[PDB]
Amino acid sequence: VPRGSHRILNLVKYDLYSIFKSPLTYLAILVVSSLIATQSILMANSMDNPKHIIVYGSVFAAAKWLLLIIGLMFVVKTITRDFSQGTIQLYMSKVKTRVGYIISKTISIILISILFALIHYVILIVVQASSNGKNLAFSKYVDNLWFFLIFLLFFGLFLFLITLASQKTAMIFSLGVFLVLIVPFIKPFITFIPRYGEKVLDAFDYIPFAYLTDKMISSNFDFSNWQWVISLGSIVIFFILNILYVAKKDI
Amino acid sequence: VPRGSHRILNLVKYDLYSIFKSPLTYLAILVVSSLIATQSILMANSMDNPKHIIVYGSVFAAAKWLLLIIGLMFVVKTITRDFSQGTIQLYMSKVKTRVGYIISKTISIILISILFALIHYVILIVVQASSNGKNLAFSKYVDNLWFFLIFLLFFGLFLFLITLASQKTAMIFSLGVFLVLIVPFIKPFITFIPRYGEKVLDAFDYIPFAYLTDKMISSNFDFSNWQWVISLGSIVIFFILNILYVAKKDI
Amino acid sequence: MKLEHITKKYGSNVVLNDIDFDFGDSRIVGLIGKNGVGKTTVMKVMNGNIIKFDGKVDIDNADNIGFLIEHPKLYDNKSGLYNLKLFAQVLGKGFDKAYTDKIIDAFGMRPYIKKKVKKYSMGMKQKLAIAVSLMNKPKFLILDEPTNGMDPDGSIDVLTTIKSLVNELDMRILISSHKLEDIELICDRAVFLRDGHFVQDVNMEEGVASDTTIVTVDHKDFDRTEKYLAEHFQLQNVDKADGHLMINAQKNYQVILKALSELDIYPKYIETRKSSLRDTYFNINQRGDK
Amino acid sequence: MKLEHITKKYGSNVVLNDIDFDFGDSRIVGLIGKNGVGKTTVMKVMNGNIIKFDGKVDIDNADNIGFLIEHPKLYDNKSGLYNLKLFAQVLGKGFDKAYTDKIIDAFGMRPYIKKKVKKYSMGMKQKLAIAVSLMNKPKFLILDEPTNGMDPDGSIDVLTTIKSLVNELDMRILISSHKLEDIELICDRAVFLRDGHFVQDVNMEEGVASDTTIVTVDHKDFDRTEKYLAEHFQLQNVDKADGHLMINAQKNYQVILKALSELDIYPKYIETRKSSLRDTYFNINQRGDK
Ligand SMILES: Nc1ncnc2c1ncn2[C@@H]1O[C@H](COP(=O)(O)OP(=O)(O)O)[C@@H](O)[C@H]1O
Ligand SMILES: Nc1ncnc2c1ncn2[C@@H]1O[C@H](COP(=O)(O)OP(=O)(O)O)[C@@H](O)[C@H]1O
Repeated sequence: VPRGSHRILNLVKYDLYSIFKSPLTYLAILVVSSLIATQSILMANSMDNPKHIIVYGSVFAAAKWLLLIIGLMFVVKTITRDFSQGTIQLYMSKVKTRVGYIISKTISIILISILFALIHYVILIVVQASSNGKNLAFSKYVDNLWFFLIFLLFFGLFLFLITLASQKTAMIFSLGVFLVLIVPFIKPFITFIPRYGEKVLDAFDYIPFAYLTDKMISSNFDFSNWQWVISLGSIVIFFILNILYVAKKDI
Repeated sequence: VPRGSHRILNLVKYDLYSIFKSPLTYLAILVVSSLIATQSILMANSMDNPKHIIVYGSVFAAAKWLLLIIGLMFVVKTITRDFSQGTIQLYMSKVKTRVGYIISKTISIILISILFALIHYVILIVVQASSNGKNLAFSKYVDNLWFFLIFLLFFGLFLFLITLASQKTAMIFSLGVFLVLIVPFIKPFITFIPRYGEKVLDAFDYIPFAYLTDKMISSNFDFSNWQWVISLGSIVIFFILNILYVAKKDI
Repeated sequence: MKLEHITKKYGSNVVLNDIDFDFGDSRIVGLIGKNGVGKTTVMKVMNGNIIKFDGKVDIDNADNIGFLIEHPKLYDNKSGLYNLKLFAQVLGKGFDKAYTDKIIDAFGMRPYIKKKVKKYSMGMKQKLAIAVSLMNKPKFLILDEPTNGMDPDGSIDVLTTIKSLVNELDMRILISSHKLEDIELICDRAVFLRDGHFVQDVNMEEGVASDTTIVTVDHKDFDRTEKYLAEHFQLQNVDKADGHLMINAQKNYQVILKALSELDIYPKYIETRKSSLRDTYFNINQRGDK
Repeated sequence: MKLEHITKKYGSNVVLNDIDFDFGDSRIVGLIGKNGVGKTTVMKVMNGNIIKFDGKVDIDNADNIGFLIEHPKLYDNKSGLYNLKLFAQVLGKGFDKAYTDKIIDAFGMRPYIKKKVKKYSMGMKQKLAIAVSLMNKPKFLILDEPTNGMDPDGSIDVLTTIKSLVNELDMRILISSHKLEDIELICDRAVFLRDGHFVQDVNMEEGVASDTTIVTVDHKDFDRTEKYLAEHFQLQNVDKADGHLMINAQKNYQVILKALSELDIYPKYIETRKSSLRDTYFNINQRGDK
């Protein structure tokens, strides 16, 4: 039914309008762009007195981390908006609406991620255009967009399932911040101690939370075949579980 | 007014009763105690294979870390309860009740911190009784009690001021977790890089947030005079600002 | 919209017990009951918010449902026109400008149609909720206490407008609310709920209304007055606590007062008035209430 | 308890303009206006949450104040008895079993005093809100729509219980509410708020001259009945052709018909015409509404 398809598209479009309309998005964008430009200009142009050579790995990593954490907060807010306002019980009438609701949430997640990748492209492109140095590559920017898609998609579906189960908003925000920042912080201070450290360190290459969050600081994203397959499988499993629970939950 | 004194003491007593009568408080104690006991038995009693000697600094630091992040979240929940249910309108009626309200909240903060310090003392003492090693000192436990008191009191008054200004609950929970975990995470990956790193590293010993979070995971702690002056003066200024804001806000 | 053999229970307490319902040649139906008997549970069962009700609800997929439950749900941050347009696109077939303008003009929302929802009052939010519910262009429109915060004139205006809508377009209305004098204004049939069953089904179509007479006297004498009027004339209803005795319409008070004089008891207040559903409601449910 | 010269502005919207208010020899007062005129704002200003009054409010510190505004405030995860006890100890002087027990049996919350507030309905929460507000043992009660979710029998018992505590304990009540037929059962005076200032104050006890009571008697008995009524009470208008004499409204017919039955007089009919608060509201508000 294309009527249902248009109903899905109108929901993603209005969610996008609300995001593009709120002033916090342009305040967050102003702060991140100002901070990245200030840090890059002060750090690259004076600490070793070269002939204005700038390396782009630090700006790449910093812009990736800041834009990713801001986009994550924007995504969690978008996900928990309806549960915050209590209007969700109006969208939970029949089965086809509960399903179109989940489809629209996933499509909205994809569109927001694409928009943020485009934004990341604009800041790094203007920085490179203004300065001089060795330009990056288009294939790298495309695969960076893909990494944005997988990260945001994985965490958004996980947080959507948990907020559907619990119906509490303060927990979702605190859990998202905690989950993002606890594993890179805890790993150096604890893995090197045990006689079980090598084994646990090896197992951190397979826990999706641990390696997806860990590779954020790194300036390049490199995945093995098993790692790519397990991440895609986890997103698909989350989608099936979400569909099953949404079609049996009463609001 | 002794009558007002009875009103404040009744509110603090009932706040403590609501803390002591929840299943999450004991789920948290059982989880933290089980993790610390499991970690100590698994790693301190069999590495180099001594005569089961254990060094208590790592256990001290780990117990302090878990209990601090749990007591902080219990404090944020305690201070945000009234804004969550919206019953705060019934208490912010006249100036005398609004000030007795702030005094009662401060006394509640003091008692929760003392209770958690006692919890830390009992768990570590049972662990120390069970295992083998060199015991710690009571002067260490009393100064540790002071550190628990100062840290928890500081963050609770700051979050109380922000929650008064904003009247949003998700922001407080996220901001509390954010302030605890961002500074230790950002400093190794960014501070050692610049020609300004030494200056910022030295200035990290004067920002209250910065040195309290850096010194939170340490197993030893001795303060300087400037740190004592800044922390106590800051505590007094936040209390005065809180009183001033509470007497001018309208719901 | 039909319900067949609905039985929903919460643990040991059972709230609804094997009910049937159908809109039979009636456009507006009122649901009347006490507090905590399961009225909102019934509306949630019809609308679709509850899946584990263990029964069968016969609704068609091509038919949309626009509803109002316990409290309005709206975007407080955004505007009224934004809310109307969003819920018209998301729930309805589209947005109609002339139709929306007609709704706004009839309801009287133009002065405050551009102001933020967080700046509204309770009656304004309730009116907006009534308009958003009708925005869906439903075939069945169901309401949970529609008149929470409105003045008498506003309630009269909204009721007149809903009647003009249910007659210009083919709509079937369910309204569950107290304030029965407002209920008798727009309703075709009333159903009475006690302990999960439909005990009574009173149907009112025309304004003949069956005029009746009220005699008020204290309880210790009320027994004798009820017995006397049942032994002479035919009596319809009695309220024991207030001492209200409602015999049929009598033009001449002479035979009643003369008999009450040789009986030596006398009334505090005697009147003749139009019968209502408020009277019917007290008749069905004072056995449980008092 | 006095309010003097209050003006409050929200941006460019002026809500209050130099209002005076005073409790003069009256215990229960009613506040009446339209939707969004600023009645709860006046209530909130007289209560104390808002601080920028720009005028004078005279409140003694020894007097306690209890209130209920727009929504009930309770602890959802905790039980009702815990809520009553906590707000009695925290806001009131203390907790006493006899006083709370009398409140609970009269209000009717014994079966559900031990259930969780999370499972309550809206009317259940409103009754709990009135009881928690009364737990403070206040000198002034400030209630905002106390009966907007309750069944009629519930409205009558709660208002009668409120009046009983008004006489047993020196209490002053301020009630703002619609549904004027429910307000008129227990109230002494009403004040009308329109366009930000007070305009009319109506005392119901003293009445208006338009109220009449019509008694019809036989033609032969007309002279003797008219003689007795002319001796005893006041006559306003007399018309022999209709046979109707207009006298002041009298609430009890016992002594009057007792005297006529003693003088062998049996009236054919009796009834009274009176003007209610709905009539007063429409007459005052038709200047801007009609
Ligand atoms: N989880 C629940 N949610 C709502 N009501 C519940 C629940 N569990 C039990 N009930 C009971 O069902 C009864 C009917 O509630 P409700 O439909 O809200 O009010 P009413 O029947 O007055 O419209 C209430 O007395 C309530 O105690
Ligand atoms: N944040 C606000 N604070 C105070 N008044 C407001 C606010 N937002 C809107 N108002 C105005 O308050 C008026 C109604 O005030 P209020 O007394 O609260 O409700 P009501 O008069 O319906 O009881 C409206 O005209 C509205 O414009």
